[PDB]
Amino acid sequence: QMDFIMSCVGFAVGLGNVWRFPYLCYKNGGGVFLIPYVLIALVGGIPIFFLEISLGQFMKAGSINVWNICPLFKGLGYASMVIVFYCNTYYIMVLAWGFYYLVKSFTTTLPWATCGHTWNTPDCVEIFRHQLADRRSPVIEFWENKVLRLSGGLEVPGALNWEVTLCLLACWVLVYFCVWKGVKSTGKIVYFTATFPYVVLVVLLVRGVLLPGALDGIIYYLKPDWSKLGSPQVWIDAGTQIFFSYAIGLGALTALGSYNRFNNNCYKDAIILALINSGTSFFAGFVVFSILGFMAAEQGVHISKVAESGPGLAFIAYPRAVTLMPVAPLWAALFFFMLLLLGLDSQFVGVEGFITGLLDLLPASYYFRFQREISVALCCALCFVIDLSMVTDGGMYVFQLFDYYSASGTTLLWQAFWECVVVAWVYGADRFMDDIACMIGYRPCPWMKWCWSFFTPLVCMGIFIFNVVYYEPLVYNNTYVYPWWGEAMGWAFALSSMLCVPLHLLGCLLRAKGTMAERWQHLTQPIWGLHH
Ligand SMILES: CN(CC(=O)O)C(=N)N
Ligand SMILES: [Cl-]
Ligand code: NA
Repeated sequence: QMDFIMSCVGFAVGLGNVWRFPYLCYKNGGGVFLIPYVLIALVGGIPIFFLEISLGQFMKAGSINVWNICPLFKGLGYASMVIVFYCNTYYIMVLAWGFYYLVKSFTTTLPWATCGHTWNTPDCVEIFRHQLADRRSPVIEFWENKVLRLSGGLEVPGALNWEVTLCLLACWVLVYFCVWKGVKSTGKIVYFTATFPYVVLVVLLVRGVLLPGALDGIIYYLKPDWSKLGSPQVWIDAGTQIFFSYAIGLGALTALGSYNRFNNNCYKDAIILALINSGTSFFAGFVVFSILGFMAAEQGVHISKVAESGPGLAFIAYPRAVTLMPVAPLWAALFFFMLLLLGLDSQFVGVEGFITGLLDLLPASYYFRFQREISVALCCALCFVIDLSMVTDGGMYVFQLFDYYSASGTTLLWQAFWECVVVAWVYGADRFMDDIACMIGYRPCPWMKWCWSFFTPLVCMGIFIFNVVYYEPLVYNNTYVYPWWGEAMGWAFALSSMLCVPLHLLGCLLRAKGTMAERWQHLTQPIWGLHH
């Protein structure tokens, strides 16, 4: 079906499946991460994915207009906008690093194959003997000393990195050119971009399985650690990983639903997209953890300490796989080209959605002469100004605050929980089921309304409560504990995303008159379109 490919290439299959899931699994521990993943996917992931798709189909509108079913909660739309903005702030940053790798890929010998270069510390060696626990692989040296120039901590920003600055600027001007032109990957390149990733990954997997110690890595990836289930860290990471990789709460899924026709088979669409996202994430995990197993066997250090536990694992594992290929530079170019294409597709969708939302928000009186190009130029420039913070020596640290807090973390649980509450307890789960039955003819499984009513909200609330009760300060690469101001800034992002719903609530309550009950009922009266 068109929806399948449109969503896959669009903003469903992307870095969140190839880059995010790997290091989330690595940080939480390989096997133990999978149980909350599948549990949330069956309980929170699939139901909310279906919710957003079919809500977009029903209302035939995206952005905030989709909440005309309950204008009193229209604030969720605003919240989504904020979230996607933060996403667009740091998502592109990954691309910059990837772009940098691509630029350094075109060489007879890859930069991260030998460590005899200038920036590499004397504590390195190309091949490892059976000092111990101190030697650093050339790939991590290239990732940190050169690509990142990682500083002591977030307290010290350091000197700006000009090469990554230029690469990020190139990514942003490319985003500007494509969004303004509206490339949309044509119609056949779409198909190519739908099938180009897996192919490359497949090759890696074959090489991945043909390595010493890849079995240890894969059993670490699969066999759960039953002790770790107690901590809420795994549950928050898995729930937010699904709500990120599925793009839950970012408003693009409602746009996908609106693009679809009213008479469409949305249930099978949602199930197959969930299966594709989960399977692509699982496949990327296969590749990454096979590579980690090979590195653990070759280093001699334990699997849990081989690579960086932060966002850089996808740039530690995947390039190493390329070094194992016969023609290394060609496969480096191919892999990083596919990664760049995936990121650009996702970022095009996100930036286009954000621009459409802003232009919808702004009244007709604020009609700029060049509103399209002016708006996209301002958004790109502002995002670049914010991104200058993540390019600095300590900038990687800020990226973590944009990863754990701005989009993922507590804010996504809050958004999804309020989604469930507004659609099920306010609008009416049974009435919504009747609407779905009218839309698609037949009726979905009762598991869906059970999930929306008192399963997904309860699970999200429980993870939230276990987080706040047993709060742990965020730690980067299990080495650097964040200070109170970094936590404060991350929570500033979190509250900026979360407060959109309660503040818009109080705003509507104040703008309304009379007794609280009657005005709350008036403001929550659904507003129907011409079709229904
Ligand atoms: C745009 N993306 C990337 C992804 O799908 O992982 C969102 N999660 N929204
Ligand atoms: Cl995923
Ligand atoms: Na995804």
